[PDB]
Amino acid sequence: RLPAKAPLF
Amino acid sequence: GSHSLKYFHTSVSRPGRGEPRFISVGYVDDTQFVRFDNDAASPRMVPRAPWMEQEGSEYWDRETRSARDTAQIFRVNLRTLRGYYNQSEAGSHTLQWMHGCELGPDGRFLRGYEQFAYDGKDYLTLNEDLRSWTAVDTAAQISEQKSNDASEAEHQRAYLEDTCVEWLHKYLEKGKETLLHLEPPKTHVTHHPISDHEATLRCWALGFYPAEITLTWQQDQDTELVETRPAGDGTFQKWAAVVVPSGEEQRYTCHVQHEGLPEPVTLRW
Amino acid sequence: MIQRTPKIQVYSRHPAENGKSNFLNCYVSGFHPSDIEVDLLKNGERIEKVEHSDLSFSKDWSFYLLYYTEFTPTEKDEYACRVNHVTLSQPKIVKWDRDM
Repeated sequence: RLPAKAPLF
Repeated sequence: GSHSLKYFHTSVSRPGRGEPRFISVGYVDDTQFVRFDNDAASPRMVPRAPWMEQEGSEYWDRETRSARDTAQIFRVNLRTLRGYYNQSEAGSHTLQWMHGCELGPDGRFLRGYEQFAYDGKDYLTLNEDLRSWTAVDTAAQISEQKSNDASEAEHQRAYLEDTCVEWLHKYLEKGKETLLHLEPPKTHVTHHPISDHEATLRCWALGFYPAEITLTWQQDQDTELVETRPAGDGTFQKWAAVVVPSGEEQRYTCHVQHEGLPEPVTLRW
Repeated sequence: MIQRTPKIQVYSRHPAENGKSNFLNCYVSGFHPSDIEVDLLKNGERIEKVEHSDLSFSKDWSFYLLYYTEFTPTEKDEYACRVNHVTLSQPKIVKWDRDM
């Protein structure tokens, strides 16, 4: 499945 | 053989139009099975493979929430990186994300990866140990330090080593009738004389799955290869050509290596 | 900013045979940024209902897309692909060669 979120840069 | 679960995300900023376009595609080996595209009234994750259409509404609701969260984060990130590099808002910019995990022949975890790019160049790269991030540009190190403080490598490593593997196995089970089926290539050699002195021999490989293949010309000169291309039905195509003196055509053989072949194949015109 | 010019391939899903049903393909790859224009041509006129795959990209971050439609090859009809990109000074035409 997709990761829940992506990191904020 | 080996298997993999890979996702590719693309976000492209629209300078004066508000929200950026966000597209996400998911792959199992060389087969696409899902898609999320925010160019819609109420964007959702949809199936792109027939073995995914029995999946329940709870699966699609959560992937949609994860995709929407990711797209919001990417939109903020485009705004921040434009500040980092002192870029004007006159232009449109791109932020891409690729990550995946791959199994070995034994079915267990072999490797994972994760990488970020801004306008087509490496912005942030997860190191092969899945334990630290690396940034090339000086500005990118601002994001690297944010992620080192937040222990982002530890969250990403947990996804790749446990979650990605557990769901890759589930997809291989749901679609094994067509995902575990090897399609060997159909191969034949053609001949078209350029002139009285020379002729072209072209070695064809058609309708094979997966995409990985090798075509080699060998003499009992330079070879022209083409990029492996999609046929449109899930198989791939490729050919390799060489210019040979007329009368000596039988001297050259073509060697074809593919995972669907019981043994490599040798061809003569 | 990195800009990459597109590779173009025009080809049929099956080996070409006059009078037999087939699929015309235009494969664009290795281009950057993602925004692109692609049209399939029949005797110079644009084919109406061409579909395309979902955007995705290669290991080197460059994008690829497949445009396709049903067609019927004949000895006299010529098919082509029309691609325009920021890297191009003018749209490029690639003719379909059934032997490639």
